[PDB]
Amino acid sequence: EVQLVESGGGLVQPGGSLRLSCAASGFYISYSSIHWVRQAPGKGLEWVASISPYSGSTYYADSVKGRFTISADTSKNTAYLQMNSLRAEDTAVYYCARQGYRRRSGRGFDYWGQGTLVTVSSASTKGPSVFPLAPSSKSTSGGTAALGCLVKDYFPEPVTVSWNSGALTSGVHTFPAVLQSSGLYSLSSVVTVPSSSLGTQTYICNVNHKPSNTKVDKKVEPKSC
Amino acid sequence: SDIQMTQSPSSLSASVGDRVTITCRASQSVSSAVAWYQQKPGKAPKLLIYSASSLYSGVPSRFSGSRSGTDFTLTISSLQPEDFATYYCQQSYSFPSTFGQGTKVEIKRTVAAPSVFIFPPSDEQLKSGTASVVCLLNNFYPREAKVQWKVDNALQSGNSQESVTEQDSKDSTYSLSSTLTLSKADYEKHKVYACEVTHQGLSSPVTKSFNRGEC
RNA sequence: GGACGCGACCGAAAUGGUGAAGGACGGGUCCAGUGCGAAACACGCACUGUUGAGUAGAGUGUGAGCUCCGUAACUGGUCGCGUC
Ligand SMILES: [K+]
Ligand SMILES: [Mg+2]
Repeated sequence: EVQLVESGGGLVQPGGSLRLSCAASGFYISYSSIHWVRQAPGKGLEWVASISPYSGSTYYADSVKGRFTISADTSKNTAYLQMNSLRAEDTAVYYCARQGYRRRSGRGFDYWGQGTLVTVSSASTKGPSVFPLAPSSKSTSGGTAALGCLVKDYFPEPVTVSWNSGALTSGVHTFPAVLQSSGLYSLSSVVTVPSSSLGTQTYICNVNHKPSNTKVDKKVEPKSC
Repeated sequence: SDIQMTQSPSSLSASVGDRVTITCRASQSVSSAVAWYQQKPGKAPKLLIYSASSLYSGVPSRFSGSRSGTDFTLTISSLQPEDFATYYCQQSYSFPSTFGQGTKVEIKRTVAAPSVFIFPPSDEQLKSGTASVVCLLNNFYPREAKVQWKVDNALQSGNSQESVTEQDSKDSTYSLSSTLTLSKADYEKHKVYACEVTHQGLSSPVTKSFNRGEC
């Protein structure tokens, strides 16, 4: 029943602007306080802003005060976060949350949206180069061989990786991306497989980066001697 | 003065069945306006406790919250597999609201040494003037591990980046990739590329290496 | 002694005016806190406050009581006089 869907996220230059929306369903926002909380990647929850019912009073974290404006359109049952003068450090997943009913759950935020990613950067959208991580012309570490794909120099997040169109899932590890000093991301996905099948079993990494219309499949093979 | 919620510990390791306790300490009186949340990787937080000690509807009762003055505790009386997650306290006594730093609760298991693999850069990547050398530490526990890069036995510094996976849903281990980045010219000026791994499950450091332009 | 009558003085329900008293006269005065109304503030209600807290105003109460100055029903008292 109760649900919240944020939208509007995406990539924006520093000093730019972006409006997020938070579509409620299953309840009417007019009877609730609505909040925005954000999470920089790898970090914790940071409270951003809120709007109180009946008075329309609004409150803001110091770190965003003056730049961000929260608001509500009851007729669309939607709330908004107008972000202006954006800085790289506003890069975060943005969640809207409902503060629940006082008698039922005090001031706890009983429902949260799935979140929308806001990337603030002067880097421009770019698809990855995808390189093989070829299995060693040796034998073993553990008893098995390791191979993979290096997904290098894309922007912004995110990218998806799978192996053999989803059929190969066991022994897979897709690493969280690092932000390189160039301002581009890079990650690798690896899989351990038996070394006896390296010449006869086929291994393809499937990489999708939607923001740049880049979808690639890379066969990973042993090369020479 | 903004209100501080100081959360400890930042992480803890525990076995299924264990009783754990997580603490938030407020910098001034927040009455009982404290909530506790659970968050799993990639997912929105879920409300567990409100008003410091009230169980939120539908939350299993192994979760409890307690208030002692300005100190607040979330206790899980007996962890279950699905309880491994990060937990956040929040004060909503006054604005601005404040979240605690979080507490990652991870599962304990037997020490497992990593399997180490090194990968030279592809000739493909070499065509573009950058060489990426990758080292994989596979399926180990605990999480602490030390990776060092050597180029012709010289210790590298400042030119690598690591990344660690979330603890695995089946065997409870970690994997780690480290990437050494060089210009193609620098890369071609040397022979031996090595990755040296130090881990608790290793009696001695393990080195995996290759020689550039061989097999 | 008494009945009737007149008058004066006293008393006096009521009442006009007056001016001091601050939480032990109260309030729809004011402040803080807690709970409730789909409600943290603002709005409403309820509860709670150990110098809550300025005595007539932070009051647009012709508030109650009281101080002082009057008026006064009277179907209360006392004294004098008249008649018997
Ligand atoms: K008063
Ligand atoms: Mg109020």
